[PDB]
Amino acid sequence: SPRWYFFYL
Amino acid sequence: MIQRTPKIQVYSRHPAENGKSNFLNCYVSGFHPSDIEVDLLKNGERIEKVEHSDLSFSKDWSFYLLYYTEFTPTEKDEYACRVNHVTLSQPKIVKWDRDM
Amino acid sequence: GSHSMRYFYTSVSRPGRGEPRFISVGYVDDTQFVRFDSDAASPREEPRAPWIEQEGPEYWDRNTQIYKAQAQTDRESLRNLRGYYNQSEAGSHTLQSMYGCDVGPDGRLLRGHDQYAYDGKDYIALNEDLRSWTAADTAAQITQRKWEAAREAEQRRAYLEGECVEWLRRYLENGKDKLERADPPKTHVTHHPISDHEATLRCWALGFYPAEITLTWQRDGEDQTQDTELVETRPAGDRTFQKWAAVVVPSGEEQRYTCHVQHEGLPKPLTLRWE
Ligand SMILES: [Cl-]
Ligand SMILES: [Cl-]
Ligand SMILES: [Cl-]
Repeated sequence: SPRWYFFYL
Repeated sequence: MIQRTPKIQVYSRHPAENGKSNFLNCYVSGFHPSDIEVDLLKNGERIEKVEHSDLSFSKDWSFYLLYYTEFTPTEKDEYACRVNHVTLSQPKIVKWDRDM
Repeated sequence: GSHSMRYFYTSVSRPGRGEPRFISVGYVDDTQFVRFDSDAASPREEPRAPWIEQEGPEYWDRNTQIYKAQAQTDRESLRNLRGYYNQSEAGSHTLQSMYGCDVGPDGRLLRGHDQYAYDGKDYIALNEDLRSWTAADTAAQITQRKWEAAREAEQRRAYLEGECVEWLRRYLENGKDKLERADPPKTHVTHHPISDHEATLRCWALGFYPAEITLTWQRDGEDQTQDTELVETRPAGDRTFQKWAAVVVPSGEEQRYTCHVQHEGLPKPLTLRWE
């Protein structure tokens, strides 16, 4: 499954 | 920005035999950016209801797509792929060679 | 054998025409199992392999929510990249993301991957230690410093060492024979006369999985890299792959050349000749 933490470059 | 011209291969899934059902493929790989136009031609005419894989990409970040349709090859029917891309001055037509 | 899980995200800005197009595909090895596209009629994670269809509606609902948040995140990454590179707000730009885990036959992590490209060029990549960054240029260094200060590597390490491995193990169980298979290449050589003084030898590999293969020609054991035409490995449509390598050879000296095939499905690599 895809990761549910998000990061702005 | 990086722009890469697509590499185009037109091939069948299985070795072609006249009268046996098969899949005609046009593989466009190595291209950037992601907008591209691909048609499959039967005797110079656009085949309807052609499918494609989902936009994906390789280790070098270049995109690849597969366009394909069921077909039954014959001795006389010619098939081709026509690709348009911002890197092309005109669309590139690659003929299907059953030996290739 | 060894296994990988990867997600591939593509975001493409379209100024004045709404939200950027966001597309995700997921792979175990060279098998696509999922896709998500923000342009589709009701944007939903969809299956693209038989063995993931057994997952319940909650799995699809959950992944759908994740991609929807990811699309908004990438939109803001694109806004930020425009500033860093001091670009127009008028033209289209692309942000690509690739992450996942490799596991050995033992099913433990070998290597985690987490990396980005802007407009087709390397931007930033998480190092093999999963604690540090390689920035491709001075703009990426801006991203590097905000990520280091906020310790965001630790969160990325937790997914790649933990969940990524657990999901991959479950997908391998779900897939059984259809993912543990190596299909060896079906190989032959064809001879195509060019002139009285020259002929093309084409060495074929058909129906192989996975995609990784080395196809090479040799003249009496010597490399023919600059004289070898080599097509890009191409999908057959049925989750196997194809490749050929050709080399123009002086007529009568065919016995001098040998095609070499290495593939996971061949314990010993093949040497094909023409007598
Ligand atoms: Cl045609
Ligand atoms: Cl590549
Ligand atoms: Cl090619």
